[PDB]
Amino acid sequence: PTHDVTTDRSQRLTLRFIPVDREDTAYSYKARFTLAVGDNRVLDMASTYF
Amino acid sequence: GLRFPSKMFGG
Amino acid sequence: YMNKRVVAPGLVDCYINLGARWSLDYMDNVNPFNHHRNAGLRYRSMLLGN
Amino acid sequence: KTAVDSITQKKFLCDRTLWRIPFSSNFMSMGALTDLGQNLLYANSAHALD
Amino acid sequence: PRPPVEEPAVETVSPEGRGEKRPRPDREETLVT
Amino acid sequence: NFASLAPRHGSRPFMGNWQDIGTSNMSGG
Amino acid sequence: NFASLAPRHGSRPFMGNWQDIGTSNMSGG
Repeated sequence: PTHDVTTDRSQRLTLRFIPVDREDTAYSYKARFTLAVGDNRVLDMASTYF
Repeated sequence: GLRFPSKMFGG
Repeated sequence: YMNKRVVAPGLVDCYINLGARWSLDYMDNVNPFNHHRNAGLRYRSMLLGN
Repeated sequence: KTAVDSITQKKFLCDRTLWRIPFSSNFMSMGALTDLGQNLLYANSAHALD
Repeated sequence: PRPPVEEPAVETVSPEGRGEKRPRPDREETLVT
Repeated sequence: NFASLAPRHGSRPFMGNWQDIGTSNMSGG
Repeated sequence: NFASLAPRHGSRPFMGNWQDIGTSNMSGG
């Protein structure tokens, strides 16, 4: 199909998120992200990883 | 044009 | 050649046509833009360097 | 005739000014309220800046 | 501060005040913008 | 009316331009 | 009428002039 399936605009397939707040501990390590899904985009959380 | 006001000293 | 042709300073000395705004008749047919005060060529020579 | 081996150093000086990077989609001033400032990406969402 | 403008709304640049060749000096006749 | 507050160039009141009513200047905008 | 391509000064497009579309620039005339 050529219509209403895939956009014809600038849109990144894979994004790379820098941590907003890192927090190191002797026993654990905490990373805080802003997983921002932009306008007219859907994100399946199976595609997300660290 | 003809609507431009005339040059006078100080007005 | 042009460096070493010695010219008499009495031709154009500090009294030539005193009180006259007068280009020399010798210098009318000489190109005024072939001069080291040609401020464009002065700028274009230094725009590449020394 | 005895000019040394010379290398060109280039630089610029631009005083009195601010390095303007306009937040416009073509880097042009088409109005005081730019087209990306009116864009629905930046108007309906919160974005980090790094 | 702003170039001259006609109003047909749409907002149209007016050609008044532009420089021309004149046989008489243009400051004593018009305002040149 | 407020057109009798204007200087008369001829017999017509010299009204200012409608485009000079607001300011729009910013730092490159 | 391509007025959504013009920068809006206020609520109206700042369209150009009709007479500015050409050129007559020529050396001496």
